[PDB]
Amino acid sequence: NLCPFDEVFNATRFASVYAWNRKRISNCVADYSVLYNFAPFFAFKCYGVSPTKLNDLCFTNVYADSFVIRGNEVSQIAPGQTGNIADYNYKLPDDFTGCVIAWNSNKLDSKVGGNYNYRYRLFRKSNLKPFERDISTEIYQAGNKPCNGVAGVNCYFPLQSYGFRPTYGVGHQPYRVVVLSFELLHAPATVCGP
Amino acid sequence: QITLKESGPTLVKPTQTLTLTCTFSGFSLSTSGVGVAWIRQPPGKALEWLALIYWDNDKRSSPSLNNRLTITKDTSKNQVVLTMTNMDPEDTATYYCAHFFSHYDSSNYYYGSWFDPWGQGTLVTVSSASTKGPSVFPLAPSSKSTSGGTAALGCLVKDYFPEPVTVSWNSGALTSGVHTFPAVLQSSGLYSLSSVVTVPSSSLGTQTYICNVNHKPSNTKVDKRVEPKSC
Amino acid sequence: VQLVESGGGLVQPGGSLRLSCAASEITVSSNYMNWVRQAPGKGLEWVSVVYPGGSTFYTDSVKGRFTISRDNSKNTLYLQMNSLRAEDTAVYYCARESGGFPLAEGAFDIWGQGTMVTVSSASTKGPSVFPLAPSSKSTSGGTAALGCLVKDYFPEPVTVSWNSGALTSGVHTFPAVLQSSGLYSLSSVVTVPSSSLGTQTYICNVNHKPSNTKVDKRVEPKSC
Amino acid sequence: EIVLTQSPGTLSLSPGERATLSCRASQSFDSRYLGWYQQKSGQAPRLLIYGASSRATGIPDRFSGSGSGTDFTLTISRLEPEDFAVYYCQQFGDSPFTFGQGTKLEIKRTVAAPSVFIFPPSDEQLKSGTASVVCLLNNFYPREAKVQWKVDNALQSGNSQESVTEQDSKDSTYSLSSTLTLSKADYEKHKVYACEVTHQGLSSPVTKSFNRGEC
Amino acid sequence: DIQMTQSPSSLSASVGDRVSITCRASQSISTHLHWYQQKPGKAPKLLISAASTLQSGVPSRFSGSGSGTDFTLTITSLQPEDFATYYCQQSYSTPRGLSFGGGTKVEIKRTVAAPSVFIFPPSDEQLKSGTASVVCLLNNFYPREAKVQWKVDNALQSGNSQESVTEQDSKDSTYSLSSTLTLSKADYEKHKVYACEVTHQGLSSPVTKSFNRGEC
Ligand SMILES: *[C@@H]1O[C@H](CO)[C@@H](O)[C@H](O)[C@H]1NC(C)=O
Repeated sequence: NLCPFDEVFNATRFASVYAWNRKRISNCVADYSVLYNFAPFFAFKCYGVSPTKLNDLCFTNVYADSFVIRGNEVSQIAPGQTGNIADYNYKLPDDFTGCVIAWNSNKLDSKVGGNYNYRYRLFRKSNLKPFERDISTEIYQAGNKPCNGVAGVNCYFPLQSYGFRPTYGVGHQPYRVVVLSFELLHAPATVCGP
Repeated sequence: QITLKESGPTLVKPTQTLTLTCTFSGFSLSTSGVGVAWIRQPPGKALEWLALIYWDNDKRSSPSLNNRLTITKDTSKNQVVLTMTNMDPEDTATYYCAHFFSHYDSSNYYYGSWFDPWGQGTLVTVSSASTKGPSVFPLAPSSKSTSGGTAALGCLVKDYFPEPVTVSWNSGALTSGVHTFPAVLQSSGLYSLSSVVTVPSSSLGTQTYICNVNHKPSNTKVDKRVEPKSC
Repeated sequence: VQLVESGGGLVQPGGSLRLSCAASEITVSSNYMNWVRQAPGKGLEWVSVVYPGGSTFYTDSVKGRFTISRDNSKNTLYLQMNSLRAEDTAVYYCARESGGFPLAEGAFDIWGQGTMVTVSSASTKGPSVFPLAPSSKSTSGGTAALGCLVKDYFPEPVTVSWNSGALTSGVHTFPAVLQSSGLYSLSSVVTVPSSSLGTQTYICNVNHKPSNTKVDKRVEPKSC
Repeated sequence: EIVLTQSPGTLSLSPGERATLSCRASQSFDSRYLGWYQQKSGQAPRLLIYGASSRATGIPDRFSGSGSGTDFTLTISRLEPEDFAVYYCQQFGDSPFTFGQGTKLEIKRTVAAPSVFIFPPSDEQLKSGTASVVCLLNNFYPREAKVQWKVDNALQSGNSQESVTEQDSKDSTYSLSSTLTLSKADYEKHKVYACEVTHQGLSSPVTKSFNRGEC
Repeated sequence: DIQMTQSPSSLSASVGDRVSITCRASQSISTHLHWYQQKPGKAPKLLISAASTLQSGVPSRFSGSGSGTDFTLTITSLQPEDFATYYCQQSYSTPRGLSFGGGTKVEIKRTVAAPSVFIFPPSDEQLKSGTASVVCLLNNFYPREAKVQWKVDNALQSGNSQESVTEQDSKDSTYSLSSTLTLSKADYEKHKVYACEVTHQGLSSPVTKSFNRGEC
């Protein structure tokens, strides 16, 4: 009864960072060996657990967040980070446990004319709470006059699309990011290693 | 090695809609980076990209023609269907379906992309006039004695629709110098061409001249006699 | 959209100052707000940014000693500069980032007029006024020039007039240059015909407002 | 929209020598967005070079590409008799993806004069209510030629059609047929029907005519 | 650390002709480049967004093109009020890396002209306190390029000259220039003759203007 990490790390279509995808992993044996067995993963990185100790402990209520961001925005997926996606798209808590798997996906998430399926939030009056999602596509009012739902000046659409193209440099090429969260809790531990 | 073949209605009436089906073998619309493109070439003009559908059902169309162009895919039957509405007489062309692919190498570097194998191509026309058998008028060598044994004689196949007409001179026993000029769209949206053969004036009355002209859409099989006409 | 500046002046090195940007028709807290400085004679340089959510970023030169803030109550943006050094003498602009009708993301579409900040120990004082007479020649093509040299003053600007504004044609004031001693000087020259050298007495008036110097000096050729 | 202009419009080079083709883009895009395709006489175009410098699979080393900014070139070092076709540069920079106008590579030869012959309509075509007379110019090089029709030595314009054939497979010359279509009110209202031909292989234009009544 | 350069540093253009200015990045920046226009004594104004998008309210004569590492701003009919300084700014590197370009200056082009070259001595009044200023004045010269050198009894005076240049006038569109040497009393009192040599495109040969300390 292996955990469905293959679907998470092998899905054809990831989610946009403003509407990042959430999956609950529980009641299954998880072999994190396959995760590291992926050669191309450019960021197998984390803070509060040793990478070799993943298979040596049993957790409960594992969470997987999948999305796609720029190359230079990967550094914002970390505790205590400020930026665009960290403040308005995906806020990791300061006391985060679990960790982040980022790999280049220019071969898949990029089109010659530009891939406009991936999007991020640019405007928000206040920062996101940790692990909070916002999908409200309401005309952002950056000014006094209420335009009442029509775009224009001082009224902008809060979501902007990445123009992923295959000739972009490393830093603006698409990157697939999966954040695993190991939330220990007072319950029978479910997700154990081999 | 991969192949692509187009099929559909090669005789499309004006201000109506056509549907073209490209069946491809050697690949499937499931590999990442693989797409099917539709391109068209007007007769005597350069190519023009029409549409492009990807493996993940992402479709791109020319902005000047995206308002009347729909592209769909069937991975199970390995087919791509292009539907184009609101036809005009200038939309007559030859349509190709082509395989579109890119080349990354172990680091996603994108060493370019291309339109690799193109289909054989379907010549689609947009016109109102229906089929019509060609009218054959023999074209007579002029009144010359020898002129160094240089002459030409032919037959003119005019007022026929649609393309094409196949002309054979003496059933393959006269192919030396047979010029079959490309047919010209007449002013009434109709077709007319000349088929001539270069022959010596020293064999005028002893060598037989025939032109078997054939047109399947009108089922015209005419074996026209060409003979010298004097004054 | 209006962004009205305030708070400029002159300070000793190692001092401090506060710049204010009062916006209208837009909300300072709801927009990306930047401070961008431009040195006199050089190009634009981005200094600081504050996000709609309150996140702040600074360029490397002003890390630590510069801070940016906002006041929601009266919709203002504030820049507190501390430990000011001589490299901070510039014009500072309050700009709104990622706006405009086509939504120019990453671009500044609305700008303030900017305040002037000077950082020098020049010890504000008054300009000396020196006359300059042309060569002692009769006509030489009917071209002579007389000038007023304005020397050793801080800070800018200064007003130079000829005959208290009675002469305005052919007058060329040159931009003041920063002396190695921390003072400023310029020359204001004017070309007149030699035949008018005698019949037209000339006087150069220099009004340096911050030092309150009102100096009028006669301008006549010399005897060699 | 990105517009790609090829140069030269036409190009003729006998086998053995160097072929150079240029493609200039209106805008500036990455050099990896431009490819070169070759289309032969009545054939589907086939990929020749992708990425402006990466030769396609199976293409011989005689084809090379060099690109920079808004200037791209295709070089053919050894060009064989089977290497004469139309060459298109196309881009994948911005939608819509656009091709070039093309460049026809031509088989060079010595200059030859076109035989000019005239054929009248048949009696059936004197019966159909519309009579066409065809003027043929054969065995000439280069492709450039001009023909003018004259009804009773009066210039004709807008009442004739043209059709030039492709290069022959053995003699590399060209052939052309131009038809003049009239009615009976025009065919029996005059006497003289003439073609005057101006060709590079002819020092002077040649006027050649026939009369319906005499024959 | 995205170095951003502009070509040319300054160009002179007429009214109504097409002008193109280029911006080059040290590395490809996709289309994250914006074109601003700034008139003297004023704040910059955003002209072109995303290197290709005209802003609302900007006249259609301004156009932008390019991508990657090369970008161009093109003006079709350069109106008399289009003479300003144009900056290209990138928004690609990082929230702490919005570097600006050097800037391109556009000014009116006219015919060449020769300046009046005058020499102004250190007057006795300013000399009485040991602070002597000597002036070489160039009047009404076009174009802006000029060379000025200081001469004392065939000796070369370098390293202490100050240059003050006026921007193009709205009447004649020429330039004015002043070169000033400041010296203490005996750094002038001992020497004998002081000259200024000038070189301009509108002048066939350099001109020397010399005056004697002793005579006046
Ligand atoms: C991911 O999916 C592809 C295609 O379905 C498959 O070839 C590959 O083996 C999968 N990855 C792993 C780790 O099994």
